[PDB]
Parts: sequence; structure tokens; C-alpha cells
Amino acid sequence: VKPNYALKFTLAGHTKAVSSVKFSPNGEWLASSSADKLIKIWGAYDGKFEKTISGHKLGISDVAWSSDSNLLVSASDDKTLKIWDVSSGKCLKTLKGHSNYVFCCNFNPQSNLIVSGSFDESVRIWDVKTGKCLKTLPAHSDPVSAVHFNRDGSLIVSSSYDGLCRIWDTASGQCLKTLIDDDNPPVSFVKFSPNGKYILAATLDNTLKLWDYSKGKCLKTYTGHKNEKYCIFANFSVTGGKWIVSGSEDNLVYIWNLQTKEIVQKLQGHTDVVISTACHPTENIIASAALENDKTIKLWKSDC
Amino acid sequence: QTGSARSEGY
Repeated sequence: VKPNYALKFTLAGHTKAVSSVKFSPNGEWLASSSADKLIKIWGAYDGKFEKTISGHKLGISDVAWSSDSNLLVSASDDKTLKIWDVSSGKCLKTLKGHSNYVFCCNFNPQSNLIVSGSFDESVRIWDVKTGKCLKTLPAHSDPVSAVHFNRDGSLIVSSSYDGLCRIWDTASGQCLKTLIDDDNPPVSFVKFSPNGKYILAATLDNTLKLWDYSKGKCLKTYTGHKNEKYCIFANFSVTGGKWIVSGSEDNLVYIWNLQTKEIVQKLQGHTDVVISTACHPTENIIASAALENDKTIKLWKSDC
Repeated sequence: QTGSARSEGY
């Protein structure tokens, strides 16, 4: 079985490259971040522009939702993260401590903690309420491209241009595992699977890999796309068929069957690299976003 | 030059 994603809406508004898109956990909203220093909020089902959230001094590389859909956190070249109250648009806290660009960010499932990764080669863990840094992990020897908590928040996975994925104990800060396959390309993205068993990792050799975390083994590889330069997000799509979804440097969105590793669809429409994709939590909807020559976000919907 | 680390690329 193959899905049939079809283009429904195109969202224009950002004035520079879009850097990340994320659906709110409650399914109502899409948040986007951009090199234009802005966060924009859009209706998840109709693509209707809702509001702009402003405050960063330089471009934003990542934005992420709290699990109750009330807060956002953003990571900026201004070397800060900002915590936002979405309803009021207020910047609640500015998280200062990284010594270089902040590249990636996420809340833990409880949403009492934020994890961040930076060009300063560290991972920081921050208290959401106080906006204060709790731990700094000397995690990598090159910029940190992604950070993500597991299902219960007890672990953090990080990835780096240094070619490593590392798993950290949230509470103690200890490195529990280092994962790397037979070659050492920069690792450009990682995240835990929805069930927490696996880690999905992208490397800048045109490859996505599914790792069994507990066993430290690569189980599956997904290929066919182009990814040698950009830190492109990847997703697990779970509302219909079980897919892996990723942007590509040939301007397409790729969708693979998770189990069989076959490509099941390619989405054409963007005019530049698709840097970010997101999958809606309840409906078969994919959001995709593109770089500077395009500047748009697209919403695609399928019957499977 | 593109304005963010992620949109600039490796």
C-alpha cells in the first residue's frame, strides 16, 4: 500500500529561508521558524496565517512545542534560546549560556526541561520555569545538529558533525552510549521513535538509518534521496501507514515504507531544498518547508 | 549569509 499525498495549501510569509516546521501536539497549529528571525503560526488544517512571534536578534534554526501546545522554544544564531507563550506572544525567558549559535532544541515530554545543542559543541539542559541552565554536557567535538528526549524523558540523544550519535542520562549527564556505523560522515539529525525503541539518524552521505537503541545495532537504512549539505529533519508518520518522511536536496519530499525500506512516494512542488518536514498527529497531513530560493511551506494531505 | 546556521548548511 502507498499513500497519496497531494498538495493542498502553500504558505507564504517568511522573507528568508524557512528553517523548521512543527505541528502542535494538539493538532491545531503549525509553527515555523526562519532565517528572517521570526516564528510564524498557521492553522494546521487550512494553512491560514495566525500570527508572527518576534524577538530574536538573528536568524532561527529550530523551534519546538511543549507537550500541552502552549509554549514554543526557539534556537537562534544570536546564541540564545527563547521560551514563548504562544497565546500571548510573550517571550517568557531568554536562555543564555551557549557560546556559539544554538542549532537545535526540544522540550522533554513533561515539558519542565529544554534540551539544546550548539555550534559550541555542547548540549545544555535548562529548567523551563526559571529559564536557568541545569547541566552542560561536553557532548561532541563539532557542532551539535540535533537533540531529543526519549519517551519518558530519562534519556537524551544528540548528533554531531563529528560523526557520532550519543545517548545521555538526563539526570546524571553521563554518556551511556556512542553510536556510529562503518563510515564517519557528519550526523545531521537524530530523534527517538514514538515508541522509544529506536533512533532515526540522518547522515550527510544520503542516508537515513533506524537504530535499535538498546542493542546498539542499525536495523534499517533508507536511501534514494539527496542529503550531503543540510541538516534536514526526518519524521515517523503514524496516522495511516507507517512511513519515514524526509526532505531532500533535490527539492522533493521522500516517503518510505518503514518496514520494507521502499520509497512509496515523492512530493514535487518546492523550488529549493526541503529542509524540514513534519507529520500531523491525527490527520494524514505533511508540512514541508524550503530554503532561500523558495521561502514557502506546503501542506500535503493523503487518504492513507 | 542566508541568515541562520541551519539554512546555511554544512
